[PDB]
Amino acid sequence: AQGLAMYLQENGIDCPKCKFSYALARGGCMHFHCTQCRHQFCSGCYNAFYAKNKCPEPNCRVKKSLHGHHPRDCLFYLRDWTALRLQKLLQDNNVMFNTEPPAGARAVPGGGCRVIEQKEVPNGLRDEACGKETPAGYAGLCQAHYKEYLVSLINAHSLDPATLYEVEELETATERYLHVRPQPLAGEDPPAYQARLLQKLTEEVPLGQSIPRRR
Amino acid sequence: FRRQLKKLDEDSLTKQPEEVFDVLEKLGEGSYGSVYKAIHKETGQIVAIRQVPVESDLQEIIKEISIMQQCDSPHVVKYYGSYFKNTDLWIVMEYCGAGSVSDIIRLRNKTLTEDEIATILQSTLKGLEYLHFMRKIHRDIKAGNILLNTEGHAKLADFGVAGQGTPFWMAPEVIQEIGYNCVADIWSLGITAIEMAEGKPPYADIHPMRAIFMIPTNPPPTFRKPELWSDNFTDFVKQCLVKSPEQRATATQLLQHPFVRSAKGVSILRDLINEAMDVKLKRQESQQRE
Ligand SMILES: [Zn+2]
Ligand SMILES: [Zn+2]
Ligand SMILES: [Zn+2]
Ligand SMILES: [Zn+2]
Repeated sequence: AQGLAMYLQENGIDCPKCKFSYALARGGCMHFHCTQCRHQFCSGCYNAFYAKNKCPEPNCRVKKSLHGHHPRDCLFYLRDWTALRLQKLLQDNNVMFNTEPPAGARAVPGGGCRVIEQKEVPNGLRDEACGKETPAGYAGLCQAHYKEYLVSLINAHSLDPATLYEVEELETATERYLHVRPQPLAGEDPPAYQARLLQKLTEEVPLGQSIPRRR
Repeated sequence: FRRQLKKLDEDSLTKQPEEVFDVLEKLGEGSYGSVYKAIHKETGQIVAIRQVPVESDLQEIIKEISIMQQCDSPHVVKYYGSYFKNTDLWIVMEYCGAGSVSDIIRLRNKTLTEDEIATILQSTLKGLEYLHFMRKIHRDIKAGNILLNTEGHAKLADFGVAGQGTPFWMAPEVIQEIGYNCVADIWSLGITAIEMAEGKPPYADIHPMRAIFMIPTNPPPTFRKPELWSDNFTDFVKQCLVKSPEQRATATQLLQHPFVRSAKGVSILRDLINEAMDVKLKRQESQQRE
């Protein structure tokens, strides 16, 4: 308490369909079923989790099974980035972040991550502290929640992860959001091709317009 | 023998030691302080002596005492005096034989019925009407702060002290720290009504660091299984649990609400009070070695 875990839970998770606040961090499943209105959505980007053959979105390659549509800067993807690469995007856009816990935090020396999590217990739900290992330099959070803390900063300032994408990442991104064969042009070059792919994606596919960014 | 004591009997009332009361039993070794039953020898009345051994904020206790001293109503636990014996301060106050409502529910392992709630809540609402009329706020309304004497009369005790904990009973405007007034007790009253009917407040199973954020920005709570309760009960809870304090109903208005206005006499609590105090008696026979 009184640590970055409070920062995580302040913003927490709010259902998009009904304005219901949960003081719960993002992790685990990330396709969230609202208990108040049964809405399926992604806790990261707040997109509807169209599950089985119901997706209205065109070119749904993944309509057969549970799937959702996520922007590139959703935590659904950035969770897989390393802590180091996330810090690079933050530094490259000059956004400060914690590596030491904030001064008010007095972490429990036996305790680990103090983010509060709902764990399924017999005949109900019980809130328990995350309690996973808190590495040095992760600002007193565990690996999973420290990355989530960084991603919130990245989402807060609407930073574009595509500014770090490789050629393959841009080819992967090009077919996912623009529905095209991204193979290179004859007469072109690998470096101009990266800047070319980056230019259209930044100009044509916006960042997540429903990600909680605090105005 | 007592020949020595009889020579000492030529003393005035000022000279009298703290033998004025006769301690009988430790009713409950509460964390706030060990609390003992006692009888005043001269009046024959039964009092409760709360020993304060802890070096707690004695201002926090004196503030509780000064609030108690300012109240004269049968709906509020009375205060009789204080004395120092051994190394600790002892506080003499009104005796409520059944205990707090929370322990009544706990001892019987039983939730309170609707009619039992309406009676207990009618008495407390008369207590809130008295305090709000004096421009006072209880600040800690909950089942464990509503005592019942052996007769069956609810009484407010253990006033919340204005700071300079658990949020489940706190009103939205009071947790947000935006300033609050008398109707804050009405919110906690409504939560207490749910606590009496189903054994726990809403958000009880939720962690405090979580509940602090959800309560201000979420719809007012309701019954977990709202098909088990009368319209008057649900409407009364609805009218207690209004987030806008200016819109929230006052203690006077609630006393005319159909759920409270038709409350039965104290005689309905008779059976449950006998049940709870019998579990207390057996509880004391097992802790003693003989
Ligand atoms: Zn919802
Ligand atoms: Zn997402
Ligand atoms: Zn789809
Ligand atoms: Zn954690």
